[PDB]
Amino acid sequence: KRYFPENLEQNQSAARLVSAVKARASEADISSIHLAIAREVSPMFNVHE
Amino acid sequence: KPIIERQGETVDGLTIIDTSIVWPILCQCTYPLVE
Repeated sequence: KRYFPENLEQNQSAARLVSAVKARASEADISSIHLAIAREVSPMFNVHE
Repeated sequence: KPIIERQGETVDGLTIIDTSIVWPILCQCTYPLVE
């Protein structure tokens, strides 16, 4: 994990911007990544949103 | 990347400026004058 990093999150100005990015995070599920690359070319029949 | 920039950090702990440090200077400490 390294997208809220760089050091310097021990600054009390970040605390708000801290949780905003953290509560917008997902985990590197192998299958979830492949499904995004495959959906780019595959034809659909249901109008997903 | 700017030189003078508040990279919110603690050098343990110089960023935190504090007054009330003036009272020991006047009524507590002694100086070499008054080799």
